[PDB]
Amino acid sequence: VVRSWRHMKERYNLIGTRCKTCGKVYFPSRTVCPDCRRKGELEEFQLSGKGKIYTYSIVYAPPKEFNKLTPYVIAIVELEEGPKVTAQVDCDINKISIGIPVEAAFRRIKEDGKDGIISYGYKFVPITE
Amino acid sequence: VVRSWRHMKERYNLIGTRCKTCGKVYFPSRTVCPDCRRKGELEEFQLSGKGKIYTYSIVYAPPKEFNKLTPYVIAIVELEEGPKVTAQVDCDINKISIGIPVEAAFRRIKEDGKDGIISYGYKFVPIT
Amino acid sequence: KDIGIVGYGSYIPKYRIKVEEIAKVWGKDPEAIKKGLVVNEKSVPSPDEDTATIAVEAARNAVKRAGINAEKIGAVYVGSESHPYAVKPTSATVAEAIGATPDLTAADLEFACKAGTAGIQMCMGLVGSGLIEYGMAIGADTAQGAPGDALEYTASAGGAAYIIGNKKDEMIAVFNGTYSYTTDTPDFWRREGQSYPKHGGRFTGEPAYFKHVLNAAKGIMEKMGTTVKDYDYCVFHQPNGKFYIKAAKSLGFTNEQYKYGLLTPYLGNTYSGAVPLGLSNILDHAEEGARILAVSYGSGAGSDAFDITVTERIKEVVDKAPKTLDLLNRKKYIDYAVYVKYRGKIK
Amino acid sequence: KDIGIVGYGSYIPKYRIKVEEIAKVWGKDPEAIKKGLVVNEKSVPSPDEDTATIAVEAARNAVKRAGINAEKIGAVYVGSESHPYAVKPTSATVAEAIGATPDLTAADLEFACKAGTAGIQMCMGLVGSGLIEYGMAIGADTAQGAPGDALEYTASAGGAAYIIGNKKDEMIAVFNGTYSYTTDTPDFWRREGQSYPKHGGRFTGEPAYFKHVLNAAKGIMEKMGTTVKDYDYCVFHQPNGKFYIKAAKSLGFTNEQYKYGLLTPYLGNTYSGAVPLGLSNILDHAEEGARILAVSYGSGAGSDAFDITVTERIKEVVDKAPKTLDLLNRKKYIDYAVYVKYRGKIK
Amino acid sequence: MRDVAIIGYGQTKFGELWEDSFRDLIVEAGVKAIKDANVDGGDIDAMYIGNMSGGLFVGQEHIASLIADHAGLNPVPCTRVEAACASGSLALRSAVLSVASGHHDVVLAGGVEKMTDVEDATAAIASASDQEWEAFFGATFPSLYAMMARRYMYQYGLTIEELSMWSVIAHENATKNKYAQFGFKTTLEQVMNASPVADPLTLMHCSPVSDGASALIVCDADKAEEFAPKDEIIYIKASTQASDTIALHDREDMTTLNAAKVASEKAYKLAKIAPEKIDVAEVHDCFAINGLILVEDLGFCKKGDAGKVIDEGKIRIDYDDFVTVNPSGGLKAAGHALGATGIRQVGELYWQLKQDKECKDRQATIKNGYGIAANVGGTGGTVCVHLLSDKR
Amino acid sequence: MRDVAIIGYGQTKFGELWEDSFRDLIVEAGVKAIKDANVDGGDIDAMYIGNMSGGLFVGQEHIASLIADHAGLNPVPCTRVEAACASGSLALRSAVLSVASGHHDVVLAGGVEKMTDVEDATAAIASASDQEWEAFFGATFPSLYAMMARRYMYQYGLTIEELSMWSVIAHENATKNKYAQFGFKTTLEQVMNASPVADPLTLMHCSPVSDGASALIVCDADKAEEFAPKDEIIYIKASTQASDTIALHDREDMTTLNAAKVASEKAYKLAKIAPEKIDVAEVHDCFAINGLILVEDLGFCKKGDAGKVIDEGKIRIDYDDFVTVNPSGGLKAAGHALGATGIRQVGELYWQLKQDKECKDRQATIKNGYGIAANVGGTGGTVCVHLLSDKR
Ligand SMILES: [Cl-]
Ligand SMILES: [K+]
Ligand code: NA
Ligand SMILES: [Zn+2]
Ligand SMILES: [Zn+2]
Repeated sequence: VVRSWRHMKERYNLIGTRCKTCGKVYFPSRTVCPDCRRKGELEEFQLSGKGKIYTYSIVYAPPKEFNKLTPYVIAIVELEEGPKVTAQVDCDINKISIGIPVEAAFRRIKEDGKDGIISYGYKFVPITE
Repeated sequence: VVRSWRHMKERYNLIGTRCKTCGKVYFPSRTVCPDCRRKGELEEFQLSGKGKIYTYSIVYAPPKEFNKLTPYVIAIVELEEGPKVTAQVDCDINKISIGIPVEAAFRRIKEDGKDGIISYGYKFVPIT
Repeated sequence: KDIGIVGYGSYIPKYRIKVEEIAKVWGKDPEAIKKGLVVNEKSVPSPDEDTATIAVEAARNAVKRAGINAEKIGAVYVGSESHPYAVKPTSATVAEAIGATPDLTAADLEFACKAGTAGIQMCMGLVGSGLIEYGMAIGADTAQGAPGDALEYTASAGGAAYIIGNKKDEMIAVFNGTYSYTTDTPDFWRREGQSYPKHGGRFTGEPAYFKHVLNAAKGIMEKMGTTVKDYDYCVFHQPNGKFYIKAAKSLGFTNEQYKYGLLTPYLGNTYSGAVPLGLSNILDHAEEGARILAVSYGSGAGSDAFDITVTERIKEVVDKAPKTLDLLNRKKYIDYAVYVKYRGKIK
Repeated sequence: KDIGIVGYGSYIPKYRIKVEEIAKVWGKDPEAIKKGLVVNEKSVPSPDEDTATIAVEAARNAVKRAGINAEKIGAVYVGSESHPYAVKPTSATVAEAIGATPDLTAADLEFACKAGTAGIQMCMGLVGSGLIEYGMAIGADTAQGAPGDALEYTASAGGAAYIIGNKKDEMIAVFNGTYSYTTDTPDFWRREGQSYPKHGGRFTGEPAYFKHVLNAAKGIMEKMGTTVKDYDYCVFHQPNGKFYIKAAKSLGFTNEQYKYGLLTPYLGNTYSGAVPLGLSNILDHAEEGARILAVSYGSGAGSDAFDITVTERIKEVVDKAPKTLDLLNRKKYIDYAVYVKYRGKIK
Repeated sequence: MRDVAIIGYGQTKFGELWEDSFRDLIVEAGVKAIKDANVDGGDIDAMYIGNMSGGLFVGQEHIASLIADHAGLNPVPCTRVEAACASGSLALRSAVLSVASGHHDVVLAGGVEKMTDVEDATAAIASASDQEWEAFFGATFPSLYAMMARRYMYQYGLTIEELSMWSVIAHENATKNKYAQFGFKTTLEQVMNASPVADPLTLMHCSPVSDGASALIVCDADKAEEFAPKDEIIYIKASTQASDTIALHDREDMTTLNAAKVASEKAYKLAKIAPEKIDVAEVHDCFAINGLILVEDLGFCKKGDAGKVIDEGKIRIDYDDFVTVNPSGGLKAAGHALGATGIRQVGELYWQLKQDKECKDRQATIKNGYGIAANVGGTGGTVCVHLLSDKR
Repeated sequence: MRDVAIIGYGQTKFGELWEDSFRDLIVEAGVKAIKDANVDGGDIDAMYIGNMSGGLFVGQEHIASLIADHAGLNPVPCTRVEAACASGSLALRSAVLSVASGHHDVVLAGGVEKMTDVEDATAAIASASDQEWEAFFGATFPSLYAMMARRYMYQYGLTIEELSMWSVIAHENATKNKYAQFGFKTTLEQVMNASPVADPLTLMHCSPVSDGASALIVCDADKAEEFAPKDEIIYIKASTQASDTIALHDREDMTTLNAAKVASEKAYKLAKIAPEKIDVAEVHDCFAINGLILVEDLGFCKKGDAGKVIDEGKIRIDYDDFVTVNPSGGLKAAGHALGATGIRQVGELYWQLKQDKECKDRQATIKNGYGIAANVGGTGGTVCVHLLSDKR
C-alpha cells in the first residue's frame, strides 16, 4: 500500500535519475550517488523500456500465488541506458536466452489477496523484430 | 501452526513442572530451572486453576479481531501454587479489582482468520 | 459566463441513528467519537430505498427548481459508490423516472466520493460545446460502514442533483471555472468481490485527502487569480467534521464561510452526495452575487474544484422544492438492531 | 469550432481459445455454434493482464499516434464492465501510467458495453467547450462468460483508446455529430454481489439490441441528414456476428461497408472495447475523406451513434503504433483447461 | 580498552513522514551526523544499525546490507543489532565496543524506523512481548504497562493526577524541540480526559508510533582530538547492558526494572560517580509509569517517592537543584521511532553537555558535566545505559 | 586489542526437528558448548546471538531477552545480531570484538533457527533479497543464485556436470557427520535428474530449509589456559566483514562476491598468511555455484577454473596437495539453519584444527594449522570471514 505508492513512477514509467557530474544513469532512482556522494547532482531521467537479457532462470516451484504462471521466466535485464533490473519475462520458456532484446510492459505484478491492493509494474516482453 | 500444538497440555490442562530439588512449581513448564539450572531435575505437575488477581487492565481499543469482547479485562493472575500468568478475565469491568479469587476456564482464545486454526486456552472467571 | 446551474435538488432519507446507539453496542465512549469525528448522527435509508430512488428524488426536485421539461435533458450522469447493479446503469432508471428518455446519453460514474462532481464537469462540457441543451449530474450513495469499524459512525445515505444550462434567464449560478487534481493513491479501495472496503488508516489523511483537496483548491484559485477573501462561501469533502474544518482553516476560511457546506455532523458522509448536498445547502441560503468555492475528493486520489457565482434567479427557485436543511430535520431515530435490519447487515 | 480524433490506439492479448475447445467440454456441436454465432475463436487475457493493463497498452499506443505530450491530456475516462476495483478507479492508474497526472480529471464509466463510447462523448464536450485541450476515452474489458453458457464462446478481452483534440492540423478524423438513444431495459444485468451476469435470453435481441442500435442509427442520420449511401464504412456493436450483420443489412449496408468493423468472429465480444476496436480497424484501413457510421450498444438500454470523417493526417499516424489487425493475428491458442486456469474460473 | 567519544550527531524529524521514504531517513540522519562529525564517508570504518521492526514493518531482513548499499559506503562492514525498543542503544554499545577493541577508529551508530508503512503497527510492537504467553492471550503493549502502573499505584499510592503531570512537562519541553513529533502544550485535564487506551492509561500517557532516524559518530578519544576541537567532544564514560524476564508475569517485582538497576549501578561504578552528580538524563518514557520507575531505578529517588516529588516541581529547566530528565519531549512528545530512540536519547545528552545551538531553548543547567540515558526493550527484558561526560 | 580464542563448541542436530521445542534447541547447543568449554553458566559475561528469521515464523522479536530469561542467566547482557544467512558469524564477530575490547572475558556466540513451524519458508528466506526490486517481481532465492550460475556458465563455460560434482562430494562427506541433515550418498545422474527448482539448479543443487542451533564460547587467549589445555585451544587470528549491493542486478560483476574478496583479503593480511597455507575451509554453499565462486574469491584458484578444480576432486578429504573444503556435509548436506550456520562453520574449523573426536571420520590433513570460514548473507550483500589457527 504505502510502499507501492512511493515507487509507482519507477515501476509504471521507469523514471530513474541521472548524475550530471558522472553522466551515469541510475534505475531505480537513488537518493545518494554511490560514487560522488553529496557532490553528485541528480535530475529525473525517463528510461526507454528497451533492454537485453543479461541472465535468466525458470521458476518451476514458486509460491502458491504464482500457480497460474508456473513455470515462469525470471530475468535480469540490462537496459539500454545501463541499469540492470530484475523482472519476469512474458515468453515461452524455450524461447528465452541471454542477449534477447526485450521491452518493458505494464502488467499486474501482484495482489494482496482477494481484498487487498493490486500492484502493477514492469514485466518484459520480447520485441517482434 | 506447530507452535499451538506444542503447548496444548499447558494451555488446556494447566500442566507445569515441579522442581524436586527446590520443591517450587513453575508454569509454563520450563526446560531449565532458573535457580538450579543444570543441578535440578523436573517432573510434570497439574496446577489447580485457582488463583488471585495480582494486577489488571481494561483494554478499550484492541486489535480488530477482539471487536466483540471490547472492552475486556486483561490481568496477571497469581495462581495458588505460585506461578503468575497473564490471561483475560470474564467479568464486568466495574467488578474487577486486585486480590479477587478466580478460576481457569477452557475458552476459544483466538482464531487464524476465517480459514485458519482455532486456538483454545485458559481464561479466568470469578468464583461464587 | 457561458455555463451555469439552472436547477438543483436534494434528498435525504428520514431514518437516523445517533453515535450513542452504535458506540453502545461496540463498547466505545460516544463523547470521544463525537468530539473526535465531529459527528452526532447519520442518515439511514429505508429498506425500500437505494441509490437509484435517492437519485430519482433529487433529480425530480432539481427539475422542479429548473422549471424545464425533462424531455430537453440530453444527458443524465449518476456518480455513486453504491449503484444497485454492477452492470445495469442507475442513470438509465433516473432518465426513465424523469421522462427524459429516449433522446439522451447517460453513464454510471465511479471514482469513490468524487464521482458526483465528475459528472458536473461532464455536463459543463456538453452544454458548453453545444452538444446538448441541458445535462443532469447526480451524486448519490447509500454508504455501508463495516459493523465494528469507525466508518460505521459516518457512512450514510443521501444525494443531490444539478441541471446545467446555457440560458442566462434560467441560470441561478454560473461556473467561473473548474480544476482537477488527480493521482494514483492506494489510500482506500474495495475489490470487486468484497462487500466492505479496506483502508490504509492514517495514510488516508495527510498524504491523500489533504494533498488532493488543498492542491485542487490552490490550483483553482491560481487559475482564477483568486484568494480566500474573494469567496463568500466554501464546501469541501467531509468524511468527518474534523477533516473538513482543518482544510477550511488551513486555507484561511472562517466559520461563516464554511458553516453552510458542513452537513456531516448531523447527516454523516454520503460519499458522492456529500459535496453536492453541501453545495445545495449553500445555494438554499446564498444571496445574489455570492461566490462559492467547492472542492470534492475521491479515494484512489482525485479532487474536483469549482468556482461558482450566484445569480438574481436564486430566491425564485429555492422554495420550488424541499430545502436540504428541511429534509435533514424531518427525521425518525432508530436503534442499532433496526439499523442492521434495515441495512441488510444481517446474515 | 470542430472536434475530432487526434490519436487512437488498441490492444488485444495474445491468447485465444477456439469454439471447438469449449464445445468439446460441454458436449455441443462446434459447427452449429460457429454458424449460429458467427464466431470462430476469442481473445483470452494472460493471468497478469487485466482491464487496467489493457487500457494502459491502448492508451500508450494512442499517445504514439497523437504524438503529443501526455501532460496535455486534461481528462482520462475508462469505460469498462470489469474494472479491477469496485471502488478505486482504473482511469487514475491509466493517468499515472501515461504521465498525464496530476493536472487532470478522470472517472470510471459503467454502462454495459457502451461505456467506452460514453466517454468519447464526454471528451467531445470538454474539448469543444474549451474546458480541456485534449481528453482521452478508453473502452476496455476482460469479459467473463459463464462456464456452461453461450456467452463463454464470445466474452473476450480487448481495449482501444481515443484522444480528442480541437486542432484541425492534429486531427486524423472529425466528428460531424453524435446521437444517443437510451431507455430502462432489463435485458441483461449483473447484481453487485454476483460474479456472473444473468440475461433474459431472446428478449436481449429484437426488443433491446435492435431497438436501440437501429433507432440510434436512424436518429444520427436524421440529425446529420444522411443515408446509408453517404457512409463509406460502418461499425455496430457485435455481441456475435449474427446481430452485427443483421443490423448492417437492415439499414442497407453492403459487406464492403461493414467488413472492417466486424472483428468478433476472431476476437470475440470485448464488451466496452467492441466498437472502439472495430472503429480502430476501420481507421487503420480508411482513406482521406471517408465517412464512418459508428453505433454502440449497452445492455442497460443504451446506444451511442457517431458520424466521423477521415482527414489527410490519417496515413501519417497509422504505422506509429500496432495495427488492430496485427495484434489480432499475433496469437497463441490454448485449450479449455488452460483457459479456465488463466481466467480464475477454477474454485 | 581505549576510551570512546562522540564527535557527531544527526537526526531527522520524528513523526508521520509519508514522503520521506525509509532511505531518505537514514541518509538525512547519516549525512547530518557526518557533517557534525566533520568526517568524510570514507573515514567511516564500520556501521552498526538499530532496527526493531525489520521485516515485520516492510517485509525486509538483511537491512544492514541495504543501508550500506544505499549509503554508498560499500564495502564497509554493516551490522544490524536488535533488542526491541532499545536497539539504537545496543548498536551504540556495539559501536563503542568495536572502537574500544581497536579494530575500528571511526564507527557510525545509527537507528531508523518506518512504522507508518503498515496498516496496523500494534501487531509489530506486540512482537517485543512474549508471543506465546502474553500476546497470545490478548495482552497489548499498553495494557502491560497499564498493569505495571496499576500495581505501582496499589503498592505506592500513586494517583492518576501525579502520573499525568509527567506528560504535561514532556509536551511543554517538546515545544522547544524542532525535531519533536508534537509541538503543542496540554493541561492535566486534557491528559486525563483523553481517549483511554488501556485503563488507567489514556492516549496522552502513551508515546506514538513514528517514523524517524538518528545517527551518532563515535571515535577513539585520541583520534577525536584530531577530528574535532576539545570543546565539542563528549566522552562515553560507561556503556552498560543488562537483562530481565521477557514476560512481565515472570518478574520478581513488577514496579521495578531490575535490568535498569543492574545496568545503571554498573555505569555509576565505572564512571566512579553517584546519581547526585547527573545533570541531565534521557529515560524511556513510552508510558508515563516507565518514566517514573526509571527515575527511581537510576537512583534519583527512592522507590515509591519519585511519584510524590514529580509533583510540585522538579525535573524541569526551572528547577535548579534537581536532575533534569527528558529535556526534549522524551518518547512521549518528541516521538518514539523504535530503533532510533536509543541513538536519539544519547544525541540529546551530547547536545546538552555540548551546550549546542540545537538545544538552546531547552538548555538544562550543567554543573558537574554528566548525563545518563536509559533505553528499555519491551517491558524491561533488556535495558541499555550510557553515561556521558564533558571531561575524559 | 586482546587476542581471542575459542574454548568450546556445542551443536544441535540439523534439519526437520519436530520434537525439539525452540527453547530445547538453544539449551541443547548451549549446554553442549558449556561442557566442551568446561565453564559454568556464571562464567559467561555476555551472550551474542544472531537470528535472521527473528520469529518471522514465530512472530517473536526481542529474542535475546527471551533466550537469556529461559537460560536463567539474567541479568547478563544478551544481544541479537542480524545479517540474513550470515547472522551466525556476525554474532561471533561481535563476540570477538567485545573480548578484544576487554569489557568481557568470556562470551557465548550462538545461532538458532526454527523454520519447520511455518508452512511456507520461501517467503521468509526471500526476505534477505531486496523486497521492492527482486522479491516483488517474483525473484525467488534459488532463482537469484540460478541466475548467478547461468552468467557464470555463459562467461566461464561451466557445465551442469561440473557443477553437479560439487554435490556428490558434499553428500559423500556428510555421511561422516552425525549432526548432518542428510547421511546418504548420491551420483551425478541423481543430482542432475532431481526435480528442478530454478533452471539450471535442481533440488540436489540446493541446501534444504532446516532447524537447529550451534554455540561457541569465546574467551581471552590468556584466560583460556585456565579453563582448557593449550592443545585444545584454537585461536581466532582475524574476524573480517564487508558489504556489497543487496540486489544481484546492482553488482559490478555477478560471478563474483566482492564482499568475500574484500573480507578474505583483509583476513589474510592480519594473519600474515596466503591462501596456499589454508588447510581446511568452510564456505557458504547454499546453491553449489556459491561453493565454486567462494573457492575462487577466497583465492584458492583463479576466476573461471573452479569447475576443473572440483571435477578433478582437488578439494576432497582424500586429496592431499590442496585445501579441503566443507569436510562436514556443508549447507547442502549437513543442512542450513540460517542463524546457526555462521557459527557451525567455525565450530567445524575448531574441531578440524584441534583434531577433535567429533570429526575423526572426516578429519582433513592439517599441514600449516590454518582454517578459514566464509559466511554470506543473501546473494552476497554481506560476507563475514573468520580465520582460525592452532598457534597464537
Ligand atoms: Cl562524503
Ligand atoms: K462497479
Ligand atoms: Na452499467
Ligand atoms: Zn556520481
Ligand atoms: Zn530449581
